[PDB]
Amino acid sequence: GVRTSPTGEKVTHTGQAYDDGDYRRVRFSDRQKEVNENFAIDLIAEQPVSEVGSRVISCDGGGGALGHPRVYINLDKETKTGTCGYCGLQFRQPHH
Amino acid sequence: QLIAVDEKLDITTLTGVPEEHIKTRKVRIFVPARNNMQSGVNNTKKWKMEFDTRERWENPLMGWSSTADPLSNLVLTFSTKEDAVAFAEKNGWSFDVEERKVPKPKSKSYGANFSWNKRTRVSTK
Amino acid sequence: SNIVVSTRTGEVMRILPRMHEDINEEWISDKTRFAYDGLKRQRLTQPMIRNEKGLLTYTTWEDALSRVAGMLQSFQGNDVAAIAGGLVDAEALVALKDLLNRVDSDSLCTEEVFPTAGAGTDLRSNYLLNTTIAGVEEADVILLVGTNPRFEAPLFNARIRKSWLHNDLKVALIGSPVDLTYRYDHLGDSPKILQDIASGNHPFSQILKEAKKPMVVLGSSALQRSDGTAILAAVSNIAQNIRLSSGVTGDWKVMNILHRIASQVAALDLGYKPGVEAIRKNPPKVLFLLGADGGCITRQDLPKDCFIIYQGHHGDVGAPMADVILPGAAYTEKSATYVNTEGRAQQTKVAVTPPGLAREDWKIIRALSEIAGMTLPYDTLDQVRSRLEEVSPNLVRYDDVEGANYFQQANELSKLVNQQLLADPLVPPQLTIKDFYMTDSISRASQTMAKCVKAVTEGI
Amino acid sequence: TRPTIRPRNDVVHKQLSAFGQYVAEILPKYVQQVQVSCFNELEIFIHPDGVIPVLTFLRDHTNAQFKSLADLTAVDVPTRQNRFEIVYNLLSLRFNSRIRVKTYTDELTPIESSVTVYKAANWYEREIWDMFGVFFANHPDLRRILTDYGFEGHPFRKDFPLSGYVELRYDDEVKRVVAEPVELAQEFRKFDLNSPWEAFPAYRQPPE
Amino acid sequence: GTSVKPIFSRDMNEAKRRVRELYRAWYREVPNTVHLFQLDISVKQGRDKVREMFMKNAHVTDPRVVDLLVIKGKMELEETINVWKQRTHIMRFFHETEAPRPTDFLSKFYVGHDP
Amino acid sequence: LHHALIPHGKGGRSSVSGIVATVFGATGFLGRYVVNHLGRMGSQVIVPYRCEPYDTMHLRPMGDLGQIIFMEWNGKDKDSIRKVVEHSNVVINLVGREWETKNFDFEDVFVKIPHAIAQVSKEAGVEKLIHISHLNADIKSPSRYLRSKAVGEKEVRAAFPEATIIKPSDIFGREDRFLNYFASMRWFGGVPLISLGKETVKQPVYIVDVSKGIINAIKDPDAKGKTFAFVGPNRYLLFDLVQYIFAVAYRPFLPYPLPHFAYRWVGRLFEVSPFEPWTTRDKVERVHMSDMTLPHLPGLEDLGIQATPLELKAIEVLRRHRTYRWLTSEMEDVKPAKTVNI
Amino acid sequence: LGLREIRIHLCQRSPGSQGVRDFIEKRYVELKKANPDLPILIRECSDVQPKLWARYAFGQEKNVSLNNFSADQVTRTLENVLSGKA
Ligand SMILES: NC(=O)C1=CN([C@@H]2O[C@H](COP(=O)(O)OP(=O)(O)OC[C@H]3O[C@@H](n4cnc5c(N)ncnc54)[C@H](OP(=O)(O)O)[C@@H]3O)[C@@H](O)[C@H]2O)C=CC1
Ligand SMILES: [Zn+2]
Repeated sequence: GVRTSPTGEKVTHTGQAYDDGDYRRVRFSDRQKEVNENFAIDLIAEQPVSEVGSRVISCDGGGGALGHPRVYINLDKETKTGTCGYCGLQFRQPHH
Repeated sequence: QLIAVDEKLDITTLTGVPEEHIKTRKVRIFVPARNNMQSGVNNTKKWKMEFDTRERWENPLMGWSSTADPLSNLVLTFSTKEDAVAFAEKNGWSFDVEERKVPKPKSKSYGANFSWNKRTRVSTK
Repeated sequence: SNIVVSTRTGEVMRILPRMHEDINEEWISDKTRFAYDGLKRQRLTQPMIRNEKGLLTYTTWEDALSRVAGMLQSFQGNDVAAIAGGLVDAEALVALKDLLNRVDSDSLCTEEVFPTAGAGTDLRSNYLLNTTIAGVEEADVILLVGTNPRFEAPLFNARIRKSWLHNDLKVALIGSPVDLTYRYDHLGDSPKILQDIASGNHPFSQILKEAKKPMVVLGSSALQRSDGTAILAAVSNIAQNIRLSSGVTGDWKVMNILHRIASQVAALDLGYKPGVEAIRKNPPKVLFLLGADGGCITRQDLPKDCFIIYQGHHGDVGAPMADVILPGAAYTEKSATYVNTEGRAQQTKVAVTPPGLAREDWKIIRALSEIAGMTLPYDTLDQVRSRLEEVSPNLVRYDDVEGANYFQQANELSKLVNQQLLADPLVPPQLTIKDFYMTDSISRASQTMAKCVKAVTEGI
Repeated sequence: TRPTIRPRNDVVHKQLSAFGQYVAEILPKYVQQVQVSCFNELEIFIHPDGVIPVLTFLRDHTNAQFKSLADLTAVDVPTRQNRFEIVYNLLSLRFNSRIRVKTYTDELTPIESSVTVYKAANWYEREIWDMFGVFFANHPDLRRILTDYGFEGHPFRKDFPLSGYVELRYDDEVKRVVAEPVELAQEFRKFDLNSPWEAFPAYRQPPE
Repeated sequence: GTSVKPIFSRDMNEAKRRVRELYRAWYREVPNTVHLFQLDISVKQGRDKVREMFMKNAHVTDPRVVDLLVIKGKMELEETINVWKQRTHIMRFFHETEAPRPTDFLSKFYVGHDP
Repeated sequence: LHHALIPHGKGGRSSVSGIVATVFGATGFLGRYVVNHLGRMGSQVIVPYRCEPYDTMHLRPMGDLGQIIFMEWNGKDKDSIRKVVEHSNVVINLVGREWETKNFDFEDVFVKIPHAIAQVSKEAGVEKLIHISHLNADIKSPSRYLRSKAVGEKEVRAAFPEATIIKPSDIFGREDRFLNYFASMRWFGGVPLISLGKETVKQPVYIVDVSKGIINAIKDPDAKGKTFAFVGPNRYLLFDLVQYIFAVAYRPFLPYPLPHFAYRWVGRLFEVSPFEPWTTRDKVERVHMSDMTLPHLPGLEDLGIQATPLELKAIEVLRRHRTYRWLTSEMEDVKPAKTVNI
Repeated sequence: LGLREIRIHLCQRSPGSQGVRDFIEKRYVELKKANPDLPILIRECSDVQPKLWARYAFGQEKNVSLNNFSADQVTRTLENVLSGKA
């Protein structure tokens, strides 16, 4: 989700962009500013929420030993989804 | 035989240190305070000598932190305050000494949690 | 409170408590812990002057210093004045005092008001917490007058609660019924009660008479009304009756004054005039604002075309009204002396350097003095502290709290002025928690304190 | 206790203790202490004045025959009145053994050169002079060995900064390499690593 | 007594004699250094620089420190005579590319925070 | 003052000086010294170059990482100048050529290019412009080179009113065309001098003094629209100066008088070279012309610089021109020449 | 010439300050009632010596040692400072 700035400079996913008065912009003349186009926040927001039939679920990021340390997530709050602290995947219990 | 010098120990002319980093520096001799996030006391046993903080500025190219003083990372360990004072004096550095802070002994009583008439009785466990 | 400042790569990261058994001993208040955020915004980084259109414009140190020096050489005496704010250090205070003394000016004032009749600032014990913070653990009765110790001095209130819990301490309050997190006896809120305890016509006078280790604490915030002198005289009369009926218990120092401003005690030690009344009576033509952001004096109280100079670290009440802005250093950016409400002198250490073109405050004053022709003798920090020792030698003893007691002389000098009390209840400035988070320039710029205010005013 | 723990040898411990007692008995004028570490290393702490005799004894004695000087270096401990610790490591090929000899000095006290006993000492002492500033008397040719020509200071001292005081570059105005005060684009970042909890109870010090 | 042992000199007189011998050697050597290293300075400049270095440690009152300083000076002279030093090493005494720094309070206040 | 441009550090290689300077003509004689002085204290330097990048390599070690940026430019293209001055707060113009090429003449390099640089810098918002002219610039000067200098300084003043103009006189140094030019005349055996060089007075100035003066003018708030004259401390008759140059180089001096028209003919003959000419008619005229005295203009001393005499710096230039026999001779041997001072 | 402030630095339990202490215990108050608009700052010294500081117009000030003085001596010197002499 790359947007442009008033000077035309591309904005990074961390939100960095030189101001108009900033002289450091001169380093991009006759060259380019390296920006990664795959914003992880939007990509993780695109993932669907899993529904499970237990109060506690377990997440390891997928791939077993190729994922992250395995953690357990509580799903007692009905008006909220449980989020993995490593992966960002979301889990919930069936409602309504 | 011996010559019996009657002067004060002074080795500044032999250490190679520039004059500016001798006369304009203030060293601090202290026992470091316990980190309040932990209960361990093993880091509050020795005396430390450290130098006064100088300027740091952002690097233009990568925004890193840049310094111009060479003593910004120098920390010395000593067994006693007198040893640190002697080292600082013989190296020509002017110093500030802070006395050691030791927690005072406390009177603990588990029974006081259930006092018949005092305010120390706990409402929960 | 003793603290540890955590910094990384030239940036202040967090504030942690540092153990001092006599002062805070493991804790800090929430403002002390979370107000570091404020220092990162609304900061003064460059000198500023007024352009052709009356707008503030960046300029070099030389230009601003030259303008201030010319304006200072123009005038003399009562036409020059200064106001010291709540976060000023002793070194800058003594430097500014010497600079204005070279002009033969004595209008060196603080925003916080202390009564000047009788002994005034001549005797230190007149304006100190003589029992000390540790001494609260030895008292059996403490009388609180016109104060809210919970928010004015949270760690002092914590010590009071410790004594209440472990020593069965008896606490009585005169003022509005605030919540102090411990049970106390509420005598009332009218100041007449003070006289009733001074005349012996109150049961609590009897209670104080049988108290072998009594304490009476009067808040500085209660001395801000017009009848502060009479209130201080009444409290002194109560302490007199305690000392006379109960005799002398050795060295107990019943009389006590609780301060809320970090710079007040050092300024009183150096001879600053408490209050801003001298400025009102003789409106100056050149005014120095040394971190003064209490809005005590605006441009309505001053004549037109008055030259106002602000020296500080934050853009707040004081900066937009100034003709020249001199960016100074914050307390995390200098080694500076601060004196306790106990009277204990302590020093800060440099954690990070001042941002932009900001400089050490005493260095700014010394450079200005050299530009203006009246060069101050001291050139380094050690020489400024030697000057401090010259003016008040207790400012260089960096953990000492013991001092002489002159209660008899101050009490005798306090009973020759018989001004009357006011029929207004004693109301502390901070009545609830929401008035706690934002009190000074740094905490007003903090986003965390704003979040705390929003959270306490509405739960959600 | 078996698989992960290093086994100990008691025969070598006994033999090294006996030889330490032997050396201490023969040379009471200079030997201040004798120790045997629990991984079977023998050290002898001596007065500085006995650097030449003791070493000579160890080199030429029929029962010692430590004829190889493996290493000679210094250790800097600022908290001591005598700052510098001089360490000799000797090897006996006849008896297949190793021994360590230790002494002390400060900044202004010379130590006698041991080049007459071991030729190998010649460069080692030079290194000690270059890195720590310890002067050796009667050295045939004592001068810097490791540092740049004209270098000021002794970099292996604890109070010497890691990056030093000067840095080099090429200047085109003078058309030569020049030295200037150190300026670092990224300051070296000091890490505070020690745990606040004690690790080894067997080494606990009395609370004074 | 303080029970200290000497390096070479017994008191300050012998130390001063060694200092004078070292100064004589350096003074004699300066013109040869100017010739061999092809320096653009004059012989007077080199001798003034030699004089300046000696004056810097003039204050020292301990014979052991003076002895060590003389040893270091002899080492430096040996480095110079044998052309172990290069032209850059000799010219490092003159700090030709270092911009001058003012010692006045105002100049330091203007540039930065350093005292 | 734009926080990112607030000076920081100690004034060394990794410090921030607060200067963003675009230096036109930075690949020449004065350019290398100017760039080195800017990079010593941690300035951001922008180098517009038209030559082969191999010929800019010697400027790369003069700055910390990221502090020297190289960009192509065309002297006849306004957009190149715009691109290379869009972000600078200081523009320095050191563009010049001693001879005329088939594609650029004196009017192109001393009038049109400086005028374009000044106009585009003024439009871009550059606040400081330094323009280098000649001390002998005159509208009625016989030399083509001097007349274009005067016209160009007038046009630069018109386009950028707050510009600082600096007029040096015969800069000498390791890569100069003044001491090297006279030393190289030994290859013809004798030195031809118009009127034996007895009616020409020179006041040469050291290169490092000029570079330091440019730096101090950049850092001087009072030097905005001022015109300076950078000259050396002594004035010499041309004969005496050339005699001293040959004495420092330990070469035999054989001066002989050549008539003006014959020397003009020799300059014509040498102008035909498609490479850098050994000499030109304009060059001959400049060499024989006396240096002007302009006491009403400020000088190097007004910028805190004590002018370096030629007697202390001639050996560092002329030692290269000696034979093996005289290579080790010290600087105080060659009996400094006489000066016509006051 | 115009007195602005008086500063008395006396030590808490040093013998040499005793007389000065006595003065403050006996005859400070009267002085305060004689000069009710004059700053008389009483502060404490470290182990060195007693001292009296007198500050005048335009930042001029001088100090007089009160070491081993009795109360009469300190009263004499104080009224000498307050009057137009010395
Ligand atoms: N040296 C002296 O005696 C004194 C010099 N003068 C003035 O000082 C300035 C610099 O002097 P100096 O260093 O000796 O001259 P140089 O010959 O050494 O270099 C001049 C610079 O201008 C550039 N340049 C020249 N022509 C053009 C062009 N047509 N287009 C683009 N760039 C060009 C050159 O780049 P490139 O390498 O690509 O050709 C070169 O970088 C000049 O303006 C000169 O007039 C002032 C008094 C005398
Ligand atoms: Zn996961």
